[PDB]
Parts: sequence; structure tokens; C-alpha cells
Amino acid sequence: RTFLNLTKPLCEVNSWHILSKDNAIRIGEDAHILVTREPYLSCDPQGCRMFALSQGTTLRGRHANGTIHDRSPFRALISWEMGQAPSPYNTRVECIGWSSTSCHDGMSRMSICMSGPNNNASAVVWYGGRPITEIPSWAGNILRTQESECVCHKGVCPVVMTDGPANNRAATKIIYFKEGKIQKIEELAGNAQHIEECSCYGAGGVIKCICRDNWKGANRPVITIDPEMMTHTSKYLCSKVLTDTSRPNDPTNGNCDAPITGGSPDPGVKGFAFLDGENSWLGRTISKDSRSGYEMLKVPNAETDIQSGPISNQVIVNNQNWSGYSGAFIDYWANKECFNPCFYVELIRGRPKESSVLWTSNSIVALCGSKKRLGSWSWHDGAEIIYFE
Amino acid sequence: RTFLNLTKPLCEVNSWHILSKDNAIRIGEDAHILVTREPYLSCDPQGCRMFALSQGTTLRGRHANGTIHDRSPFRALISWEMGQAPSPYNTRVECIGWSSTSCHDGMSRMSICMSGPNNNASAVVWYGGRPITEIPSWAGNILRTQESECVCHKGVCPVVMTDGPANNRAATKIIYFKEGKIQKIEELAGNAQHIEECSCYGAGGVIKCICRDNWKGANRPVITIDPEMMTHTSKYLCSKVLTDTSRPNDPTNGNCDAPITGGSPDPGVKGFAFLDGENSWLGRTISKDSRSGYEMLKVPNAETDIQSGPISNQVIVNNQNWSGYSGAFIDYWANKECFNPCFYVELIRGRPKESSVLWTSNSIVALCGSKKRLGSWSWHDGAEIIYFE
Amino acid sequence: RTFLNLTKPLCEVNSWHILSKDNAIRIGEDAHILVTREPYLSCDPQGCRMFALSQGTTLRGRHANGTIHDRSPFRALISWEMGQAPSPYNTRVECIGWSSTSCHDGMSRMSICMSGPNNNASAVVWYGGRPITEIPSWAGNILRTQESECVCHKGVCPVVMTDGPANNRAATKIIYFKEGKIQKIEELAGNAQHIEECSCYGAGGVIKCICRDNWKGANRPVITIDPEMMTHTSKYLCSKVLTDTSRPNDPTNGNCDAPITGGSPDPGVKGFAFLDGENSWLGRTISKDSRSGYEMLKVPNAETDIQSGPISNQVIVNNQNWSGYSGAFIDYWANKECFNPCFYVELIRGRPKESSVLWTSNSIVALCGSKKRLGSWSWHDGAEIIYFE
Amino acid sequence: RTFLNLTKPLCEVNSWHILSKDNAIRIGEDAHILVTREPYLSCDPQGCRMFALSQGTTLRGRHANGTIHDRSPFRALISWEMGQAPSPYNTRVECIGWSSTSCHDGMSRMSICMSGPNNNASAVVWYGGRPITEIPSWAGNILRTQESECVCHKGVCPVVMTDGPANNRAATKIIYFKEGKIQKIEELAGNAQHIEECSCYGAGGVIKCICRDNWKGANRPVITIDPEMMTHTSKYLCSKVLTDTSRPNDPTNGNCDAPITGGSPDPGVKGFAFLDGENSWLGRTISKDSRSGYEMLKVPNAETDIQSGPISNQVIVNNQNWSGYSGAFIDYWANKECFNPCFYVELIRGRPKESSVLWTSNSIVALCGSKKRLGSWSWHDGAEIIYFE
Ligand SMILES: *[C@@H]1O[C@H](CO)[C@@H](O[C@@H]2O[C@H](CO)[C@@H](O[C@@H]3O[C@H](CO)[C@@H](O)[C@H](O)[C@@H]3O)[C@H](O)[C@H]2NC(C)=O)[C@H](O)[C@H]1NC(C)=O
Ligand SMILES: *[C@@H]1O[C@H](CO)[C@@H](O[C@@H]2O[C@H](CO)[C@@H](O)[C@H](O)[C@H]2NC(C)=O)[C@H](O)[C@H]1NC(C)=O
Ligand SMILES: CC(=O)N[C@H]1[C@H]([C@H](O)[C@H](O)CO)O[C@@](O)(C(=O)O)C[C@@H]1O
Ligand SMILES: CC(=O)N[C@H]1[C@H]([C@H](O)[C@H](O)CO)O[C@@](O)(C(=O)O)C[C@@H]1O
Ligand SMILES: CC(=O)N[C@H]1[C@H]([C@H](O)[C@H](O)CO)O[C@@](O)(C(=O)O)C[C@@H]1O
Ligand SMILES: CC(=O)N[C@H]1[C@H]([C@H](O)[C@H](O)CO)O[C@@](O)(C(=O)O)C[C@@H]1O
Ligand SMILES: CC(=O)N[C@H]1[C@H]([C@H](O)[C@H](O)CO)O[C@@](O)(C(=O)O)C[C@@H]1O
Ligand SMILES: CC(=O)N[C@H]1[C@H]([C@H](O)[C@H](O)CO)O[C@@](O)(C(=O)O)C[C@@H]1O
Ligand SMILES: CC(=O)N[C@H]1[C@H]([C@H](O)[C@H](O)CO)O[C@@](O)(C(=O)O)C[C@@H]1O
Ligand SMILES: CC(=O)N[C@H]1[C@H]([C@H](O)[C@H](O)CO)O[C@@](O)(C(=O)O)C[C@@H]1O
Ligand SMILES: *[C@@H]1O[C@H](CO)[C@@H](O)[C@H](O)[C@H]1NC(C)=O
Ligand SMILES: *[C@@H]1O[C@H](CO)[C@@H](O)[C@H](O)[C@H]1NC(C)=O
Ligand SMILES: *[C@@H]1O[C@H](CO)[C@@H](O)[C@H](O)[C@H]1NC(C)=O
Ligand SMILES: *[C@@H]1O[C@H](CO)[C@@H](O)[C@H](O)[C@H]1NC(C)=O
Ligand SMILES: [Ca+2]
Ligand SMILES: [Ca+2]
Ligand SMILES: [Ca+2]
Ligand SMILES: [Ca+2]
Repeated sequence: RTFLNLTKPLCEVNSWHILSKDNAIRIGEDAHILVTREPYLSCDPQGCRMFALSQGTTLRGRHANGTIHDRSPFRALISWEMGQAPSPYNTRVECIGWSSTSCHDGMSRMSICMSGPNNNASAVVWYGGRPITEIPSWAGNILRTQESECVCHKGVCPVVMTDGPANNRAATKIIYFKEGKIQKIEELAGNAQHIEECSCYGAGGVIKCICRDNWKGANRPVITIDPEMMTHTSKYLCSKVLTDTSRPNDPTNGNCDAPITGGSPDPGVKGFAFLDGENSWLGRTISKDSRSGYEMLKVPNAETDIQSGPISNQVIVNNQNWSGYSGAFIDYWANKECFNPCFYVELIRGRPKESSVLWTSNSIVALCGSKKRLGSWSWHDGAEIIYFE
Repeated sequence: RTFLNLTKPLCEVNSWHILSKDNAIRIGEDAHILVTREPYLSCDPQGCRMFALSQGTTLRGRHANGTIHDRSPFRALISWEMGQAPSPYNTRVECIGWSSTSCHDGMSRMSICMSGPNNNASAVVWYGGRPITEIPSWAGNILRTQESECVCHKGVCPVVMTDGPANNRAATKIIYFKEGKIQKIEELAGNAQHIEECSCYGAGGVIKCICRDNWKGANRPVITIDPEMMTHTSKYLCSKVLTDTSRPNDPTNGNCDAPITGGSPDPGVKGFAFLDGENSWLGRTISKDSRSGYEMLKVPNAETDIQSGPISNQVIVNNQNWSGYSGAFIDYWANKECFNPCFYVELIRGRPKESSVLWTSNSIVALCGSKKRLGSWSWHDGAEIIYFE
Repeated sequence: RTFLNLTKPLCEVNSWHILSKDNAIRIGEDAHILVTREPYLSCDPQGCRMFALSQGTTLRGRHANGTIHDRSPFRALISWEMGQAPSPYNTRVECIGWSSTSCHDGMSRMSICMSGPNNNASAVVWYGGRPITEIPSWAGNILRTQESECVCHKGVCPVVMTDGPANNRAATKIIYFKEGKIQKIEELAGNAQHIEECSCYGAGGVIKCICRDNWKGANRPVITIDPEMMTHTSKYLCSKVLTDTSRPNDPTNGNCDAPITGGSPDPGVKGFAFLDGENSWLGRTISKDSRSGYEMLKVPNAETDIQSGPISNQVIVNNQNWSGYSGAFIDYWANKECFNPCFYVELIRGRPKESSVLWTSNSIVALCGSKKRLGSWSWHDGAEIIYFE
Repeated sequence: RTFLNLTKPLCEVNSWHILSKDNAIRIGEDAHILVTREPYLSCDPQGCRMFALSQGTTLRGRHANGTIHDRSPFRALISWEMGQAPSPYNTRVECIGWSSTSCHDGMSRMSICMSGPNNNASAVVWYGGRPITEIPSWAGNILRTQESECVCHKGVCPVVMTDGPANNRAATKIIYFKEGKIQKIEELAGNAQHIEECSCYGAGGVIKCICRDNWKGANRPVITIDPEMMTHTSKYLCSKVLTDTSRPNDPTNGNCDAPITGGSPDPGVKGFAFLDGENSWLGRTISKDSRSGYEMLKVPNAETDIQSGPISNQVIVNNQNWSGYSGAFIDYWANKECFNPCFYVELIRGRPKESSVLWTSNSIVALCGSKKRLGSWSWHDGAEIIYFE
């Protein structure tokens, strides 16, 4: 019917309610479920779908062996009806490659996938299921993007992409698309020193992207995008509550304008946050060292006050269970007068933390905000690894 | 499309014709069929569909082991095309949780699931495939609901929920919904002493819910709802013909206002009845001790006459086979001048009655009223347990 | 969309071309294929589907064992997109039971199934996917029907049914439906002495049904129905070319008005022919004793001349391979000025002919006429029974 | 919705971007994937689909054994959503047989399959999912066609067919269709000496077909068709860059009007090229002897200059991996002012090159033109033959 406008404010959030869970690993023990990683969700005027990067093999298949590997010619972005597990019989192939993003502009879905060798990858940008535009690498070092949904306003959909070293300064750009065609390209500007795997959402005409600094900061960079002017600024989350993985203990003060460093042994993980003054929530793994457990912390003024701490918390996945990437999404077409925050968490099973199996895959759980105070429990993966031995 | 208005009477019923049967256990022995329980059926303007709570594993998979357990973070309400068996490939996830209800108001389907730990469950109410409202536990003891369809009139859909002990006085409420939003909440009133798992149907502007008293009565409670004023009354089925399971022999007289006690060893099962004067039918298991066999009895005036007995009978499942839950639905959108009574019977296989397997699951059979005098036979499950050993 | 009128003549047929083949057994050896029997095809404004009675188990499943049995509470009529093999994932349940018919009247599809014990069966008649009418057994002996498509004219669809012994005089009726409601019922009239499994088609306002006399005749009965007046007559195929299975050698003369006896060891099989003066074709098995091979014979005047012999032939399945039931259907909605005859052949595999396995099932092949002189080859099933040992 | 016409010019092409890949052998090691060969892709106003000839058994099934054999009554043309692997659950049967072509005219799709014994084969021509025409073998020796998409202009769709010897002079015709009806038949004319398996595309009101001369030449025949006059001419690709398989080294000059002999040990393979002045590209396998590797060569004026050589190259499948047939297609309904070239490569696994398994099958990769300078990597099949032993 119409191009989506981001005019609505964000809903008040006081707790999180379950939206969907696919139990993909429990089911994939017997049924023919695709191996995946890097999942997310995205909505359109008719409902929500799950997305992820297949590895082009089933979980029980002998080719599941060696699926710790991030990049091959056999991966592809695939989408399916929210709640089902991803099989070869229920999935649509959005595009071919090993890094992706996707979003619907109110009229049609744009989907983007990078593929190719490390020194020569390229993106193919699709719209309405047809390929529209190709983008070659500009720094010859693994051209990559969000791994969760992008956001559109009046037909303009910004996408953050990076090309360059994972462990040093790199070349990030924001590309503004309309119907899959490049409208403008900007070089990253501001105080964020390294940008990866941006988790983005919109409200009141503004798009905010909470990302992964894989170089220095255990605090997460924040890009603020104006989709009408097609301009942006960048900096860090102000809060002393650090939310990247492999982080040190939370300091006495955060820093709005420079990375807070430290932690061991990993340099980062995709994550997210909703930032709306008092109404601010940050997610993070529970363990400061590894991708284990997951908590949501309500931290008033996190985007602007270096002394902000948590006033409430919700365990999403207990610390005895494995988590992974986490990213934001919103059902912008809800029949509501405010945009209601949602998020998912990738439940990674297999290697390298579970090395008694030869594969690496995941399942999905997703939740959405509530104004009420709802009880909670842990929504871990649920599969028994001994069954796959 | 318009709102369903309950303007028509019940059709006359003199026997029952076969509507559907999914043979899920038979087919699940090889093809990839999800483990379920608490199934049911519900219709809309286009047709009827089957529903149940998945356990988030297939029947031959290793995770089927332990599915006797009722509540987990891996259960969800799923629905599918009537007659098909539920596989991971042909089921839509309606909501996540371990107790549910659903119904179509003539415009869209409302679905409701409860999830969470015992002392802190919440319901999420969906409308048109999107989440609308959340309701937290009010008594801190397994908030739960019907396990069969709800019924709407002019957009108003009442739901019965209980929170509190299973073996003592609890806190039942009736919640009136419209487009997923709460219109009114009433506390349970009248002579019913305990309320669970109501099976409801509509005719002539009036909604009747036949329930499970898990505390005292082997006679079933009956709530009568007026969807327009949003008020109700409650009492017991008067008839001496007892229909709950683990019940004593039928006494000389029933009791309209108080429970008839006795029976061993189990406190109750979900069941149903159609109450319409002379045109009244009661379902029950054939065995008075176990969930085995299933019979329909025409007992005129069962609703109001403590002396009422059966005038005809129809065996639905012979007493050499396992039954389970049973509930009501109607195709309110049929091209008829009256509303024709339908019902389903859950056919439970595995534990605890068949402990040579490690799982528990169910198939479905469903039948509807006929004014003719149709022959009958047993519609048992039909799987051979030894093939699963 | 309007009601189909049989306003057109039969196309001239000089040859038969391949329309569809599902190869269900070859595929069912590994993938999850439902056991069936008694298949057929039926078309509507949009296309053609295949139909069959499922046994409620896959072919490699342990419940395939014992599927020689014709009647059980686990059978159902299922329909699927023409060409595919029937799996639990791509099949629609039309109705429940162990004998059926189905046809489209231009607006919606009517499907009918009979179920129940031998001395008490009943038919349920469906229209647009809803139950409309119920019909109790009238002779207390396996109420049963065509096992191929019925035909409609101005919204009236006649159906031929039989109740009574298989080896003696039985009671056959013609029931005329309109949107699944009974318009009129007639007892069988004329000189056919027993009727079973009618294969019917329409042309120039007249319905012809070629049937199976299971009692005495190796020649097949023919019923001619006028769908506007709702009347019929009956007799036998006049040709000396006998086409039932288990027949004696063709005699010097046929018999229009009485059965011709003889044949070992089978009392009959479902069959068909198209009867149109010089343009007339008779199907039959190649073997006179058994369900083996299949051939099409152009026998001018077979309907009126006891001396009529073949002038052209086409082998459809060679005599080293198993056949089964056969029946007529036509795509009444084709973009052609005449109605072109089509037919299928059921290819039975397993018991009793192939007793090294425990099951009985089938695949399908279908063909339609051509005015050209096309070459041909055998379309046998194609599976290797050793693979299932 | 209208008849497509071919007035637009070909897009400029400087490199090739990934369009789709199905990973069928990888996924079919465990999931239930049909065995195929002779694939291609074809598009319509809604998108693009993959096509291939099934062998009517899955890859892991016992009936896979023996699938090197080309012709059987079990083969059929199947199509499915682009990117998925072909299983029994998501594939549409287009027509029955062992050699095919198909294409959409902007209103509906035409599909053609040949079937039958070597000496008496026949083609059935389908339009909009309905059979329209049959055509008998004229030379009595494996009537056969393109094995990739045909092309349409203003309702007229030409198709190239051959009947006659594989290793000598044969009888090739062009038949012109409109809604499945024959508008004209022509004998092959011009200097091409033998024609098989033409790969065709349209531009500037003209259709060019790049074929396989199986008789003498390692250079490829080129048939130029005018779909308005319904007439054609023929000769050979002029370039010294030879593109058929089993070919000698490239000579110093090609030959426009006669075959260039040599190569061992195979007489040819299906291949393609796009011919547009300086904007011309030729595909071929990397190995001169065998179906291994695959490369794209930009060769300015290949269609007219015998001295023309490559100015740029892109490896599509490396020379350590198996390839196979290759063909052209275009998405004629893209939103662009030019027709952008696309192509596929068939990735043959199993026999005869990999004789440790009993089967032959394939997977698919397809790419399209880019005006940009995109990097590349190999798109080989991906499966480990040792997992099938
Ligand atoms: C039922 O579930 C609800 C929702 O999870 C629980 O409410 C949570 O309760 C904990 C502990 O009472 C609260 O932690 C308070 O947290 C702040 C910030 O972390 C901390 O500074 C305080 O010392 C205190 O621990 C948490 O805020 C609250 N989360 C909510 C309401 O979202 C409730 O406890 C559960 N009820 C039962 C009976 O288990
Ligand atoms: C055929 O089925 C019908 C329907 O169930 C049977 O009719 C019932 O008859 C029994 C025995 O007289 C009564 O107790 C029931 O009240 C009747 N029930 C209904 C629903 O009508 C009939 O008995 C069966 N006939 C045979 C020969 O078995
Ligand atoms: C294209 C690509 O390789 N993406 C990968 C990125 C980057 O490798 C790192 O963020 C370092 O840049 O993150 C992962 O490796 C990771 O941390 O689990 C997974 C993901 O597949
Ligand atoms: C899922 C899991 O077991 N997490 C455990 C982790 C991991 O074992 C290590 O991080 C792996 O190196 O160790 C902890 O000390 C932690 O980090 O909180 C306890 C936690 O329960
Ligand atoms: C929410 C929940 O656990 N519901 C369960 C109820 C309750 O146990 C009783 O109604 C007592 O409240 O009945 C069952 O357990 C049962 O008897 O088979 C099944 C069902 O899953
Ligand atoms: C399915 C089945 O076998 N049911 C039988 C049951 C069960 O064996 C017990 O309930 C097990 O506890 O026992 C009966 O006496 C009964 O309950 O009526 C007879 C009935 O045939
Ligand atoms: C309802 C029913 O059982 N129909 C069956 C009929 C009857 O046996 C005969 O027509 C005698 O009435 O034919 C079969 O048995 C047969 O010959 O293979 C198959 C079919 O299932
Ligand atoms: C499929 C097959 O082998 N059919 C053969 C049959 C069967 O073997 C017998 O009917 C077994 O009862 O026997 C024939 O004489 C016949 O009936 O025509 C020859 C035919 O080739
Ligand atoms: C109908 C048919 O058999 N087509 C086959 C053709 C012809 O055999 C040859 O082109 C010689 O005519 O090509 C193949 O054999 C081949 O070379 O791989 C495969 C294909 O199945
Ligand atoms: C996939 C593969 O292994 N290809 C190899 C082939 C084949 O082994 C032979 O053609 C088998 O006949 O041999 C080569 O010399 C060639 O043809 O270029 C090297 C190439 O790497
Ligand atoms: C797994 O892959 C490794 C390396 O590719 C190989 O050595 C090993 O044999 C494979 N293991 C299995 C169980 O397939
Ligand atoms: C079944 O589950 C129990 C408890 O988790 C476990 O001890 C046992 O090993 C499992 N048995 C099988 C056969 O998987
Ligand atoms: C070709 O199609 C275009 C677009 O619909 C149309 O404008 C044009 O008239 C057509 N050309 C011819 C020659 O039919
Ligand atoms: C494969 O087919 C051949 C020839 O039909 C046969 O000899 C052999 O037994 C079959 N092999 C297998 C493993 O089935
Ligand atoms: Ca970091
Ligand atoms: Ca009770
Ligand atoms: Ca007979
Ligand atoms: Ca050649």
C-alpha cells in the first residue's frame, strides 16, 4: 500500500514477553533442519519472518562437519515463517553469501548479501526478489554488513557496511538505498573508532545503530542516522555498564567519546540496545568472558550519562546455557500508536564450546517489550548434546 | 467479513458423523511428526483447522524422551490444515507456551498462550497474528486456560482462566476480549467450587462452558455467559450421569448446586457437553477409572434434571483403546440455518499407560451432529506400540 | 466462475499421449510416501489433481504391514497436485473413509466418502470443503461408490452407489446432488444385473458410466444418465471384446442385455471406456486372468454392435508388469471446442502378486487422447521389489 | 499483463555476479533430494524458477543406482522456487519425459517434453499448465530439444528440435509456437552441419541460439531466428577461441562457415555464448578434454572475426572441480532499459567421472551480468563423495 514513515515514538517498556522460539536444534536432531548462524527477524505489513545464513547442509548431514567456518561458497541468506525451524522445504533463498542484512520499506523487501574471496568480496542488493545493484569491495578485506534488519523511512533504507581489518582501523560506509538503488554514500564520521554488525531501529524520524567495536571498546558504538537528510554522527554508549563480550568489570564511569578497553579472550560479539531517555534498555551476555547467558538491563539515560547503572533486570537465558549474537527489530506495522522494541538472541550450539560434535549451528528465541511487570524464565536452546554423540 | 453474531439455535442431533482423523502416531512412526498433547479444533470463515501444544521435538527423535512432562520453554501452540498430521513443515506457530485457547471473531483469530515458571506465568494474547496484550499471574500458581476454542459474539470473546491450586480452592476469572484488548474482568461467581479447562460453545445469544472440577466433583461445572452484558452464573451439570474421570458409579440423583464426590485414582480430565433441553448430549470416557474408551450419551434435560438418564448411546472409541481430553467446537460459518455441534477426542499414546516407550503424544479424531441415525465404529488411534520398542 | 454445462462433443481420438506419472513407489522407497490404493484424477477450472485412499501410514513405515486390507478407520480420501507423489506434507484430506468419489461443478468441489463397519457404513457428502449431507447404509452390506470422478451438468452431479452383496443381487441407487444436497434418488433400472465402481464422463448433455459387474458378467454394464431430467437406463456393452478382468476369450458375439460368464480367478476389476460411435475406445488388462498389462482398443460401435472388433490398438503397460483399476476423467475446462477423453491406470505393487513384502500400494499413470498417430512405450511402475526386501 | 517482446538491447557486461546456487548434492546427502540432470533456469513477470529432468527417485534412495542412463519412463521435467534444492515436496511437474524446454510469453508458460522409445518418441506441448499439441518423431531416432529455456516475442516462441543420429547428419527443425499451437515448421537451413541442445536468448527483435555440433566441430553452431517473419539462418561462431568440449588447442584462426575437427575423447557438451559486437562473452569448460572447470571469456567480435581473442576472463568453477552443461537465460521482465545476460552451469556429481558411487546427479549455480568490476571465486558443487561411500 504505502512507504513506511518512522513518525511514531517508542513504547514504554517495563519487562519482556515471549514472541517466538523455534527449537531448531531439538527438532533438527531427527527432522531435516538446515545448519545456520547469524540469525535475526524482520517484519512487513503482513507479519514477521526469521532470517539466517544457512551453511547449505542439514544438521544431521555428514556435511555439517566443519561448519564452524564462517565463509564458504555454500552459505546463503534464507527466510522462513516466524516460529518454524529452518528446513530445505520451508525456506526462501533471499540471496547468496556469508554476510547479510534485510528490510521492508512498506512496499517491498530489500535484501543484501556479500560473497566472494577475502580480498575481493562483493555485495548484491535485491529488491522485490530481483537483483538491482552490485557493490565491489573498497578495501580488499572481507566487505561485510549488519547481520540483522535495516530500517527505512519514506523509501530510504540506510545500511552500514565495513571493509578492512577486524583488529585494526577499517573503512566503514553508510549506504542509503531506495528500491535497491544507491541514493548516497557516506564515509563513517565521529568518535566511534571501529564498526561492525550494527543492530538498528527507528523512532520519531531518527534511526539509531548500536554496533560492535571489535578493535578496542567493550562499550558499544552508537551511530545516529537522519534518513531524510541522509547524514549521521557517531560516538559510544555513555554508560559504565559495558555490554560487549569479552569485557572487563564495569568501571566507575563510562565514556561517551572513546572506547573503554580490556577483557579476555574475545574482541567482540553482535549486540543491541534501545535508547530513549528514562525508557532505556541494554542487553548483554551474563558472563563477561564468553557467549554464555543473556540479561536485559534497564539503564536510564544510558546514551548520555556516564554514571548510569541498572534499576531493573530480566534474565533471558540462564548462565548455565550458551547464547551468541543479539539484534534489534520492530514490527513497524502493528496497530499501535507507538513502535514496540523487540529483540532476538542466537542460541549457538556446537563448536567451539561444545567440541564433542563436529558442527556449529544455532536456534532462535525472540521477545518484545511490555508495559506490565511480567514474570520470566530462561529460554535456552533445550537440546541434549549427548544425543548427537 | 463481519463479526460473528450467535443468532442461530443448535441443530437437532440424533447421531454423530466422522469429520476428521489425522492418524498422527501411525504416520509419526516414520515421517517426521511433532510430539503434541492438549489438541483441539477451531473454525473461521474459510474452513476448520487442527490445533495442539507441540513439545518441540518429533515423535521418533531422541528428545521425545521425557515428554510426559507438561510444562517447558519448548512448547508452543501450533495449528495446521484439518486432517493432516502436524510435522515441522506444515504447522503455523500461534504463540509460545504450555496452556492455550483460540477463536475467530469473524474478522481475525485471537490466540492466547501461557508460559513461565509455576510461580510467575504470564499469558500473551494475539490478534490477527500479532501480540496485543499481556496478563501476569494473579495467584502465583500456574496461570492456565481452556485447552479448546473460545467463542465470540459481536466482537466480544470471553475466556475462562484459572490461577491457584489444582487440588484446592483457586482463583478463576472470566476475561472479555475484543480485538485482543481487555473489555472487562469478572471474578468467578455462583456454585461451581473449582474450574479448569472449559469447553465452550454458543447458540441463541448465550455461551455455555462445560468444565473440569479437579478438586471435588465428578459431575462437571457449567458456566453460563451472556456476551452482551458481560456477566455469568455457574453451577453443576444436574444429571446423575457423571462425566468426569475417576468418578464413582452414577448415583440415583445428581446435584445441580454442589459436587458429587468419589472415584479413584485421578482427580479429573477435560471434557464437554451440548446442553439444549431434549437435544442434550454428554461425552465421557467409557472407563470410570481411566482415560480409556469414549462414548456419547443422549440424556435429555441433563442440564436441569437431577433424574435424567441416557436414551441412546454411540461408542466413539472402544474401551480396549486409549482416549484422553475431549472438547467442543462449531463451524459457526457453515451454510446452515442452525449451529451444528462438533467435538474432538484426544487419543493419548505412550506414558504413563504404555511405559514400554519413553514418550507421550496423541493423535486426533473429530465428529459432528447428524439428524439421521448413522451406524458407528471405533475411531481409535491405531498405532502398534511394539513397532516403537 | 459458473456451473459447468456438458454442451460439447468428445474429441476424435486416434492415439494416446502421456499426461502424468507420479512414480510414487520408486520415490516412496526412501522419501515419506503415503501408502494408497483406488486412485484417480479430477480437474477443475484451475487444473487437475490426483486422488486416492490413503491407508494412514507411509510405505517404509512399520504400519505398511497389513495394507492388503481394504477397509479400516485409518483410511481417508486425499488429493494432491498432479504429478507429485503423495506425502504427509503435500496432500489435502477430502473426507474420511474407505470408498469415494469427487467432482467439480464449475463453482466448488463435492467429495463423498463412506466409512463404518460392514453392516453399518454411512456416507458423508462434502461441498466447498464443508460437510453438507449424511447417508446411512440401506442394505447393511458395505455401502460403497465409484472410486473415480463423478460429473456435473448445470450444477447437478449424479453419483452411482451400491449396498448389498458382492456375489449376488445388490441394491444400487443413483443420487443426484446439487451443492451437496440430495435432489432426487432413483433405484437402478434396466438390464444391468450388478453394479460396482462406475467410471463416468460427460458429452453433448449425456453422462455415461462404465462399470463392474462383480457377480456374473465379464462384459461391462453401461448406465446412461440424463442429468436435466434426472433419469437413466442401463444395459451391457454390446461388443464381443470383453473388458472386465478374469474373463474368458472373446466370443464370436457379445451381448447387449445379459452378462457373459466365465474367467479365473477374479470376479472383477474397475474399468472404463469412451463410447462415441466410430470414435469409441475400450480399456482392459492385457492378461485375461490377472491385473497385468494394460491396452487401449479402438472398437467402432462397441456400444451397439455385438460383432464390433478392434481396428487399432495401443499398449499402455506391457504384460510383464502389474496394472490395477482404471477410470475416466476429462479436463472439462480446457480451452478446446470438444471434450478430450483422459484415463489413468493404477499400478499395484506388493501383495498379493508380490508377497516378498508385507504391504500393498500403488503409483499412477494417466494419458489423454490425440488426433495424431503417436508412438508408445510401456509406462510400468518402475520400482525394484528387491530394494524393499 | 501482455505478450513480451524483445525490442530492448543487451546490457553492457564487464563481470559476472552470483544469482543463485542450490547446493543440492550437499543437502541431498541427508534430506530427500530428487536425482536430476540437464537443469536450467527460466523467468516470468513474477521472478525466476529452476528446472531439470528428474529421474524419479531421491539421491540417497536405492533407485539412484543406475541413474547415468539418460532415457526412461521415470523421468520428468520439474520446476521449483529459485535457490531451493529439488525435493518431492516443493517441485512442480511441468510435463513427462526425458528431453525438454520451456519459456513464458508474458501471459502464460509453455513447456515441452519428449518421451517414448528411441524409434518412436513424441513431444507434448503444454501451455498454462494444460496439454495443447503433440508431435511425432519424423526421423525415428530420439526426437529431442534444447535442455534450456526457449524465447518468445509477441506471442511467438521458436523452438529448435532434432531427430536423427548423434554422430552424423540428422534432421533438425524449427517450430514456431503461439499459445502452444504450431504456427509454422521449417527445416534447418544454412552452414551449420549438425545441431543439438541450443542455448537461446533475445535482443533487438532477434533470437540467437548457440548450439552443440555433436558430429564434427569443436567450434559451436549459431542459429539466428527472426520471430516475426518466422525464418532463420545458420553458421558457426567465427572466433579461434573454441568452446565445445573435447576440443583441440585453439588454432590461429577460427572458421565461420564450417566445423573445426579434433579433440578427444568426447563429441560435445551443451554450452552458450552472448554475441553483441565488442560486448560479446563465451563460456566453456576449462579442461579441453573433460567436463571440468568453467570459465567466462570476453571476446570482442567472436561472431564475425576469425582472429578474435579474449580481453578478460572470469573463473566460475575451478579446474579441480566437475562441471557439465551450460545454458543461457534472461529475466526479460526486469525493471531496466536493457536485457541483462544470465547463465547457469550444471555441476555433475557421480558417474562416470566419480565411479565410487552407483549414481549420477547434479547441483546448480547461476550468475548474471554486471557493468561493475566484481571479484570472484569458484562456485563448485561442494559435496564430499567419500560421504556417499
Ligand atoms: C517474577 O518475574 C519478575 C520479572 O522478572 C521478577 O521481577 C525482578 O525481580 C528482581 C529481584 O527481585 C529485580 O532485581 C532488583 O533489581 C535491581 C537492578 O538489577 C537491583 O538493584 C535490586 O537489588 C533488585 O535485585 C528485578 O528488577 C525485577 N525485574 C523486573 C521486575 O523486570 C520477580 O522477582 C519474579 N517473581 C518471583 C516471585 O520470582
Ligand atoms: C448400527 O449403528 C447404529 C448407530 O450407533 C446403532 O444404533 C444404536 O442402537 C443401540 C442398540 O439398539 C442403542 O443402544 C443406541 O441407543 C442406538 N444409538 C444410536 C446413536 O442410534 C445400531 O445398533 C447398529 N446396528 C447394528 C446392526 O449393529
Ligand atoms: C563475514 C564474517 O566472517 N563474519 C563473522 C564476524 C567477523 O568474522 C568478526 O566479527 C570479526 O570481524 O563475526 C564472527 O566471526 C564472530 O565473531 O562469530 C561471525 C561472523 O560470521
Ligand atoms: C554456558 C556456561 O557453561 N557458562 C559458564 C562459563 C563458561 O563455561 C566459560 O565462559 C567458557 O570458557 O563459565 C562461567 O564461569 C562464566 O563465564 O560465567 C560460568 C558459566 O556458567
Ligand atoms: C497447565 C497444565 O499443566 N495443565 C495440565 C492439566 C493440569 O495438570 C490439571 O488441570 C490440574 O491443574 O492437566 C494435565 O496435567 C493432565 O491431567 O493431563 C494436562 C495439562 O497439561
Ligand atoms: C485401554 C485399556 O486396556 N483399558 C482397560 C482398562 C485399563 O487397562 C486400566 O485403566 C489400566 O489402569 O481397564 C479396564 O478395566 C477399564 O479401565 O475399564 C478395562 C479396559 O479395557
Ligand atoms: C469398499 C471396498 O472394499 N471396495 C473394494 C472392492 C470390493 O472388494 C469389490 O468391488 C466387491 O464389492 O474391490 C476391491 O476389494 C478389489 O477388488 O481390489 C478394492 C476395493 O477397496
Ligand atoms: C506381471 C506379470 O508377470 N504378469 C504375468 C501374469 C502373472 O504372472 C499371473 O497372473 C500371476 O498370477 O501371467 C500371465 O500369464 C498373464 O496373466 O497374462 C502373463 C503375464 O506376463
Ligand atoms: C535425449 C538424450 O539422451 N539427451 C542426451 C544428449 C545426447 O545423448 C547427446 O547430446 C548426443 O545426441 O546429451 C547427453 O547424452 C550428454 O552428452 O550428456 C545427455 C542427454 O541426456
Ligand atoms: C575435476 C578434475 O579433476 N579435473 C582434472 C582433469 C580430470 O581429472 C580428467 O579430465 C579426467 O578424465 O584432468 C586434467 O588434466 C584436466 O582435464 O584439465 C586436470 C584437471 O584438474
Ligand atoms: C571431518 O572433516 C575432517 C577434515 O575435513 C576430516 O579429516 C574428517 O575425516 C571428517 N570427519 C568425519 C567424521 O567426517
Ligand atoms: C532418557 O532420559 C533420562 C533422563 O534424562 C536419561 O537418564 C536417559 O539416558 C535417557 N534415555 C535415553 C534412551 O535416551
Ligand atoms: C513492446 O513492449 C513495450 C512495453 O510494453 C511497448 O511499449 C511496445 O509498444 C511493444 N513494442 C512492440 C513492437 O510491440
Ligand atoms: C545396482 O544395479 C545393478 C544392475 O541392475 C545390480 O546388479 C546391483 O545389485 C545393484 N546394486 C545395488 C547396490 O543395489
Ligand atoms: Ca569490543
Ligand atoms: Ca473431578
Ligand atoms: Ca465380472
Ligand atoms: Ca562438438
